[PDB]
Amino acid sequence: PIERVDYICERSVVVPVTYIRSNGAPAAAVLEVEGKMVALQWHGDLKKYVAIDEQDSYRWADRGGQATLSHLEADHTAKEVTLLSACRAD
Amino acid sequence: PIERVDYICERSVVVPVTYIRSNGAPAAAVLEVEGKMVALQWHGDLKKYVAIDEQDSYRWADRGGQATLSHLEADHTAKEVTLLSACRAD
Amino acid sequence: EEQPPIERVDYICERSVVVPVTYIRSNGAPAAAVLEVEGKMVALQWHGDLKKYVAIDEQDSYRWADRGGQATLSHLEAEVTLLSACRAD
Amino acid sequence: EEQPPIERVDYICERSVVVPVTYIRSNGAPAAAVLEVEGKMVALQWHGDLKKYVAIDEQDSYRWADRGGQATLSHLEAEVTLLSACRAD
Repeated sequence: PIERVDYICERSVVVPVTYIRSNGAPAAAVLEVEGKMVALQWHGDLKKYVAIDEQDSYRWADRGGQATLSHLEADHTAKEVTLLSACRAD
Repeated sequence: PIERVDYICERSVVVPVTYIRSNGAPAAAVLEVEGKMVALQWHGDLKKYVAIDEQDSYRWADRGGQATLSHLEADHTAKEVTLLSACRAD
Repeated sequence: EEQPPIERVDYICERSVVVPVTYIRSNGAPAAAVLEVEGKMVALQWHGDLKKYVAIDEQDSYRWADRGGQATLSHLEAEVTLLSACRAD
Repeated sequence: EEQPPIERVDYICERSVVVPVTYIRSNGAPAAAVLEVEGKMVALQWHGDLKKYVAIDEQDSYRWADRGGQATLSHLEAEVTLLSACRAD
């Protein structure tokens, strides 16, 4: 139910991740990115994790061994920005 | 079920924590300490969290608003060392 | 004994990213900067002709420029702007 | 233009704690060190009489000494050893 995975991304950036699963499904992920501890909740309909802090809305997708960090700024006019697109589990 | 709490400890050390609960009980905690991401599992009998990595066995107790970071070295002769004893939720 | 001026500055950037910086000056001129960015300690040397700091490691070539309190973090594999709205706190 | 030598050294300590260090030297002598410890960027000035580095912030007074490849991180509120088994990797 708790798993530590390190990802190596573009520019050799290392993203440490903790995954928390519950009863056969993803539940939460905790990341350390951009100097922050980022807690995210699994959204099954979106097939990705979304930050619990709506004012600092990182998203994390780990799919088929490739993971992506993105972020949506708080203002409703903002568009989602991809921050790391070449992360792979070490 | 997912909560971010920052602790301020001795020497003004800041320990970021994510708590993960499941069905009314503690389940996991993720800490950033000593430059590491540390994932810990709740042990109800011990009333504390214990690192999932037996080779780097941090322990975390958050009790009555006071939290304590300790660590047990891998060798069986080691004794538990208290690393931070004056942590309080910010 | 020599005491090059050492200054800590924290920058707050877009997404409220905090970039801690130590500046080390020597005899009235910039000399070095140390940043914590993307989970890394990055040491940089001042390049006066370029008017910016360049990572000492050519294999991980961050650049850092501060002009009028606004700073930019960029990176060159072999230049991409990583943070463009850093402001001295 | 002046180029004080800049060196990155990583120390591996007890509990496998990694302390990243940047050393900045000036004209053949130690001058400054920048550490990342306990989640902080800590800038320190060399004190030749004490043969160690002392934090520039007196309110958070870390000290760092490296002698023969073995280093100690300590701290003085107003001295506690925090890491005593650091070794240059």
